[PDB]
Amino acid sequence: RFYFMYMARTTFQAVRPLLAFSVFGEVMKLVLATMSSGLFSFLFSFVLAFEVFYFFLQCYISYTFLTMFFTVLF
Amino acid sequence: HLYNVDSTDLGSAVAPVRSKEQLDRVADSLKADLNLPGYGHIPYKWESLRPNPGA
Ligand SMILES: CCCCCCCCCCCCCCCCCC(=O)OC[C@H](COP(=O)([O-])OCC(O)COP(=O)([O-])OC[C@@H](COC(=O)CCCCCCCCCCCCCCCCC)OC(=O)CCCCCCCCCCCCCCCCC)OC(=O)CCCCCCCCCCCCCCCCC
Ligand SMILES: CCCCCCCCCCCCCCCCCC(=O)OC[C@H](COP(=O)([O-])OCC[N+](C)(C)C)OC(=O)CCCCCCCCCCCCCCCCC
Repeated sequence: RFYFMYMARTTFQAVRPLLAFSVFGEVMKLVLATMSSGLFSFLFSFVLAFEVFYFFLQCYISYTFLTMFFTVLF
Repeated sequence: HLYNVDSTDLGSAVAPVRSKEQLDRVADSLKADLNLPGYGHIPYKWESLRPNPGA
């Protein structure tokens, strides 16, 4: 069972950035497709920037957990 | 029997008085009698902070 647990954890930590980049991207794309005015767009630019920062945070977390999971003593 | 009427009262001898309430009443009655799904629908509205651009 430990092998299954480990592979699950590894795959989750590996796909975390892909999710942050793809599904939240689809949400942003829905919003872009639906919005027309200028005030809402001005306010949504900051959401896009926050998504940038969140993607970088997820990438850092994944890097940390992956260097923990792929570190061998011998 | 010579006239096309249901009763003997042919209405008032003076025209109505202008009234927002009477106008709204008549408009609502006409809308109900027509029963048209699509009245008041606005497919495109000029984008503006004002609710009704122009009017
Ligand atoms: C660098 C130069 C300076 C740049 C800054 C200049 C812009 C300053 C304005 C900033 C404020 C913007 C408002 C933001 C809040 C959200 C609202 C909104 O934006 O919607 C407006 C509009 C969209 O409106 P909408 O979608 O129809 O929806 C609502 C309506 O807008 C509105 O609803 P409505 O229709 O009911 O309102 C009707 C009425 C409402 O307004 C009025 O009734 C009257 C308003 C006038 C007020 C007059 C001032 C009052 C003075 C009083 C004091 C008098 C005495 C003192 C003064 C004496 C004078 C000597 O009319 C208006 O809406 C007027 C809006 C004017 C829009 C701005 C026009 C400028 C376009 C950009 C020019 C770019 C120049 C070249 C830049 C070069 C850069 C390299 O979008 C924009 O205007 C975009 C502004 C973008 C600014 C860009 C700045 C440059 C950045 C460059 C980026 C690089 C890429 C660019 C591509 C090209 C690259 C080369
Ligand atoms: C033990 C090992 C640990 C490994 C950890 C792995 C976790 C991090 C993995 C994330 C990889 C994501 C990279 C692919 C996504 C970008 C694709 C791309 O390049 O688009 C074409 C881009 C953008 O092109 P474009 O948008 O201008 O127009 C064309 C785009 N296409 C072709 C897609 C239509 O090409 C470029 O010109 C980019 C040049 C600028 C540099 C951009 C790279 C920085 C941004 C990504 C950083 C991600 C790593 C962060 C690591 C943080 C660690 C602390």
